[PDB]
Amino acid sequence: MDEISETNTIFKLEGVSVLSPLRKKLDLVFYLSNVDGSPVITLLKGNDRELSIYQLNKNIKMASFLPVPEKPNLIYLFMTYTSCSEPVVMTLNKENTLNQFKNLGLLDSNVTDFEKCVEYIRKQAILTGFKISNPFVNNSFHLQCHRGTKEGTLYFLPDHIIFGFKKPILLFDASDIESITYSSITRLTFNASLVTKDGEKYEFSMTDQTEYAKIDDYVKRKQMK
Repeated sequence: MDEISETNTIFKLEGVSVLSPLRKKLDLVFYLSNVDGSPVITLLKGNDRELSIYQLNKNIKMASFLPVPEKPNLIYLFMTYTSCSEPVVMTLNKENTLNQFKNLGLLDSNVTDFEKCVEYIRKQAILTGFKISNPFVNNSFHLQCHRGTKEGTLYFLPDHIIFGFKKPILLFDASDIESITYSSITRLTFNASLVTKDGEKYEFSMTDQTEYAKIDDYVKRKQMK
């Protein structure tokens, strides 16, 4: 059916490191389908299509750049879609991206700031009919905490909470959080438990106490509305 070419690709980022919904180095391609002339995002090894999303305006539900904690030379692009099914998580290497974009004549060309790469991709998101938030730019916040025995990072976006990235990744809409309640107050940490309107309950443990301030305001504001 579809053929990806130099003449129909909007842009291609080589060798991104995908975590989910599978762990493999792949290529990110935005292109206009020859089949019906509409935008398609796809991930490829060589020329095997590992994953494709279509009608981006309908099917990308949310997309965002999140920081890789402790690793500023990297960033995550995170996306939730119903393709034609877990979230997509990619790690892009900031300097390697800047390079690719330069060799592709997209950046001019001793520009150093990776944020320009981000801006470009976000602009493509727009032409291509969806959007990507970028809420952590140098407020939203994240923190390390545990789910059961395994560490993870919990992200407070403006309209979502993401806990990842070991299986399963979890995504919540602020709308669906009925309440957050605080338990297990030790001398150093405390615990937070979310309950989804749809009954379900999640427990995040060893949140360091210096985080409470933030997590409160967030839950204050989100409930005052």
